[PDB]
Amino acid sequence: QSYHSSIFFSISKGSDKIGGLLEYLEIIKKHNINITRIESRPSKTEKKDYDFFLDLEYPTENNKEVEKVIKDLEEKGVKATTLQESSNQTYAPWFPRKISDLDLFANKVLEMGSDLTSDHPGASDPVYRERRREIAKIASTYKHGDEIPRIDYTEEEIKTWGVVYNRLKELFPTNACHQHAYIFPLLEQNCGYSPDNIPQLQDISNFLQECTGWRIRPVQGLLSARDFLNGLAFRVFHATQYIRHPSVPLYTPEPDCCHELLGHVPLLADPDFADFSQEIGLASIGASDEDIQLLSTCYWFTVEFGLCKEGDTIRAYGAGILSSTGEMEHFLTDKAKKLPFNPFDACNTEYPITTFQPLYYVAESFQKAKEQMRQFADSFKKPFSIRYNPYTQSIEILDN
Amino acid sequence: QSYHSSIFFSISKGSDKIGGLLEYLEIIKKHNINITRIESRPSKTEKKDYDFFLDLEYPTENNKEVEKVIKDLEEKGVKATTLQESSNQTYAPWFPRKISDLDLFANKPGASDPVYRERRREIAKIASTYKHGDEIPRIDYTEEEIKTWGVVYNRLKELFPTNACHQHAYIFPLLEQNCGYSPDNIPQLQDISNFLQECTGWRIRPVQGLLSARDFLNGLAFRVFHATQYIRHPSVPLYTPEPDCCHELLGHVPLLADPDFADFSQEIGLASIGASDEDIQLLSTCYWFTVEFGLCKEGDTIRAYGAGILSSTGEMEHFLTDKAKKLPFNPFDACNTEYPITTFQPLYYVAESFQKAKEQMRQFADSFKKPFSIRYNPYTQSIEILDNK
Ligand SMILES: O=S(=O)(O)CCN1CCN(CCS(=O)(=O)O)CC1
Ligand SMILES: O=S(=O)(O)CCN1CCN(CCS(=O)(=O)O)CC1
Ligand SMILES: [Fe+3]
Ligand SMILES: [Fe+3]
Repeated sequence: QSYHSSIFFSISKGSDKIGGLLEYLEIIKKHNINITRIESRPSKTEKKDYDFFLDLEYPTENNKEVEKVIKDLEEKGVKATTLQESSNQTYAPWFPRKISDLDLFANKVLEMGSDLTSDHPGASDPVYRERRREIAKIASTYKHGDEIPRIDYTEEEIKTWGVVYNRLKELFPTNACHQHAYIFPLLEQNCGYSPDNIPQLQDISNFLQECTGWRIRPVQGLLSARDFLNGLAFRVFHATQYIRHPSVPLYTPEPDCCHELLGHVPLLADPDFADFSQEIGLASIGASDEDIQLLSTCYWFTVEFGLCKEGDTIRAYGAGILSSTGEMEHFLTDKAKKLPFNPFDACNTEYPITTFQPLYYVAESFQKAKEQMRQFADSFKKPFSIRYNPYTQSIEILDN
Repeated sequence: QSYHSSIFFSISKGSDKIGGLLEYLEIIKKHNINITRIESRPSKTEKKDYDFFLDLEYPTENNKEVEKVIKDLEEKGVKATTLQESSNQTYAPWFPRKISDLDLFANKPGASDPVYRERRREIAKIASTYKHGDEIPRIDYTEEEIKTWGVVYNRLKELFPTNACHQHAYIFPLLEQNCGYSPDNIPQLQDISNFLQECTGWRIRPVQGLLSARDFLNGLAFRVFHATQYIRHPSVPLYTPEPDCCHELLGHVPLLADPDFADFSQEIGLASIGASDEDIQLLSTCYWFTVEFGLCKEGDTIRAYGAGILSSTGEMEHFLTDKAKKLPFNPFDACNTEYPITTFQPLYYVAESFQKAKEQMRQFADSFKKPFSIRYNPYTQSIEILDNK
């Protein structure tokens, strides 16, 4: 594995330091074995300035080489700011800058890829293990700009999907929030949602891009929370392509395609939910490890297991609920507590990952949850503020 | 050659007619080979409504079969609005709705040199393979072509600092540093597109066939610039009317990296989306007196931002002369001003600022008759159609 650092600085058009700076950069472009990219762009905050971006990768954490680069660079008369992937707090946390920089995550999957747990129903199924390998390879080799490869799903795989699909769809009209009921016929009409067929990520991605500008990247398995959440800042949802083992169709701890496509996807075609999800993403950009953990908890209690109130009734929008017959049939009962959602209240709350939730949070609306997440993000100590530019598909850094 | 039609209609959630509607749509999809696409989306106005889009393609103009489809469709209980590519005015003008639809445009002094004419065909062939989503194919330029680029480059670079608007001087070193701009090498469109995308969201497509004014201007609405890759004949010194790659890359491209200019250019494109033929002509002429031959005001000086000035030494010399008339840019004045294409311009229009020109264009285009309100959504990168007319 590798650790990324980024160095950035600005210089005004017409500075007599530009000539020497460019010479210095050409040198390290050729001779520095950790430099991966050097780019310059118009400043987004000062019309007469240029921004420079230096990206590096190092084999070890806290690699003292970057200090050498900073020193050399500042001898050319510019003031560098450095971001780094690290457990240390020497520099503020690194983040991907460009939507295409999500390619860096491609081979960073923690678990639930082609390495299964011994109690996994398919752990000793040689055909299933080979399949998981095959499908994982696709995510590992996927690049921004590519079409997502279509999977030729087998008859057994399609059968498992159908069992899940048919069980869940009976419960949606009575248990899901109305945005789900609004969006679902469009998925049938445009993305091939049906019991007889597993929808392809590329079709879903195209549909979401045109609705809310969200898009899908295939992923091997679980990413780290920072990486997954950072992807959300770009309105990019990482989704798996494999399906759960046929022997246990009504439950799995893994985010298989049933969970992604039936739980996560529909709400992303709703503009307010889409903005809310991106807000969570933006909050994570360059956030401390502590705050990432708070954001994961907020995500759990909203995107994964959130409830909405409609009149006197409670409905589910959380993906973990919408994709589980158990959970759908649990939340409506008085067997679980409900509280109004508030990131300052919810972020500290504990939760089980191997049972139904004993506590759910109810959001008033996705617009209010968005505004609430922005208050939360602002309460973080961040070295700078950030801003998404949909035209350039890029994070812009702002002072203070 | 193909004539595209589009049929739009809306239907409410929980309508009684949806079932039969969907059935009808699935049958014609299967059995009508002229139906290329049928799609439905959330409405941009009524939160409870669905928008439907039917795309059709026929070999001839004003195909009577469209009417038949409108009829059967409207029998299922919806009110259809039809747009069409046609020289007639039975239907309002068709337009591309997403960036990939620009694929539909694709098929559509010493030039009497057989080698050079064979070369032009070859470059067109290499370009002809491009479709949205691809990398723009690179051109392996010949030794002579690169030599010609070098002469034009070095000459024009001598004049820019004293004659070009400040945005051009600002961006050019970035083109040098990130896109390989130099006199020794011709930059490839794919590198330029990537850089533009990362500055202002603008993209390049290679020119395949030559584009109608409607098609080219419609491209601008998606912040897509069509650019040619061929290089001028050597017998062309500076033809001082030569829309080759030198003109695209040294003239048009640098300004597209300026955020305000990039918005102004797209504004012209938006105005063109679904505009009548006579309104398209107004916009082409506005485009000529701005994007191609416009001047800017810099303090007490006049400078050039027009690509046709920036890529012509003769034009750059000519605009500052007193015999060249200058006027403040006003689209109502500029839009029906006649102009020469094979001589220097006797008249130039001067823009105060690109944000002002953008606002002027939007005001200019506000009364254009259209069946729909048109707008651009930066998150979806698509045209939103509002049925509020
Ligand atoms: O419906 S679509 O998904 O196509 C675009 C929805 N759009 C997203 C961006 N926000 C403002 C961003 S912010 O200023 O609140 O950060 C307005 C609503
Ligand atoms: O592409 S860039 O990131 O460089 C700037 C994109 N540009 C910014 C300014 N807004 C003005 C909307 S309005 O002022 O007309 O309402 C249009 C989009
Ligand atoms: Fe999930
Ligand atoms: Fe031109």
